[PDB]
Amino acid sequence: PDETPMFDPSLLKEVDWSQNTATFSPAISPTHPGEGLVLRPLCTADLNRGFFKVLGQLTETGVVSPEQFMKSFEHMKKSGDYYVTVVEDVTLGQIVATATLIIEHKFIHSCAKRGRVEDVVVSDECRGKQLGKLLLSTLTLLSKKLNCYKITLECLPQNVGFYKKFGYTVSEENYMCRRFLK
Amino acid sequence: PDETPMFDPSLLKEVDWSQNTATFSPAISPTHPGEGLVLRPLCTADLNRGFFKVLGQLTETGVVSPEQFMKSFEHMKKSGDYYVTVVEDVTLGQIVATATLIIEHKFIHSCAKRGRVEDVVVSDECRGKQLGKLLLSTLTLLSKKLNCYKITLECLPQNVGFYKKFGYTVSEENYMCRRFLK
Repeated sequence: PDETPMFDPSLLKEVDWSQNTATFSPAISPTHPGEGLVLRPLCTADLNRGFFKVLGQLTETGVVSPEQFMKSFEHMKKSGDYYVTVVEDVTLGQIVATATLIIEHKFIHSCAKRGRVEDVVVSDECRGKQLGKLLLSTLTLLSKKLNCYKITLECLPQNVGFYKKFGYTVSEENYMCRRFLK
Repeated sequence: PDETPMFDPSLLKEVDWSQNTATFSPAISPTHPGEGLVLRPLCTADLNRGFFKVLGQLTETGVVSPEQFMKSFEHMKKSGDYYVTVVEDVTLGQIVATATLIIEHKFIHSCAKRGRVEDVVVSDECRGKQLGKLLLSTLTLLSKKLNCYKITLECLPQNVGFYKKFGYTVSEENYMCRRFLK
């Protein structure tokens, strides 16, 4: 378990924030998430930084073993297709938000990449920090930078408005789903 | 460009075909797709068995390079996460249908895998040969055996009756989208 990021952190700091289409108030950015905050890729030491306690808020996982974490991490890391991003409160040394960008590869559209935004969560006692908006914008604009032809996500109809702020529109296509688990 | 399949063909035959819920008249299978038809992993040779001709029936496939193709294929094969499956018409040597199962890795649900179905297309002269149904049942069931806790896809509302066949249900969730290319 080390500090080695999943992707090159230059990728985040080189994102053109002028291209952000959402209302920030106060105006924050990836470079300046807020007092005592760092927006960065996930690394292996984040295991001990309450990363699962932030994910698990969204949905109760089972005890993921350290070994299991590093395998998942490494496969994701050297795929080049996962951009698991985290906000750290440095003053407490804990993770306080996370969101994932997945690059999918296709053959259609000149062998193009499309993005998927997955697993956007912000810690319960850490609302009003705009880290949801912040991660969404960052991750959205990160996919453009990675030259995705498009980027998609699922949301509840109630938050359908929250996402229009990032350039997203409601597709006429339905999301369809089959559970094997439960 | 050679016959090297993207994943193990074994994976296809080991799909528990007794678990298919969809109707087939006549009863066709991963082993018996029809007279003169084989169901297999994509391989690089497929380039000139008109793979891109079929995909062209799904969506614009700009000037695609044999090399840009070969590279993309390799990355998908190297990940172990891409299951681009095709039907060759072994007699006429052409691909006549494709669909892809992408395996997606999580940290949630005890570092679970979920699957997506993408890029389902049947050549415009393979109607009545039941290939849509077959591909969609095969990968849905392949995802089960690969241990996906769920599998999902996106379709027009009018295509809904079709995917229910394999026990997909419409989600309560909006599918939202940003296009970068136009």
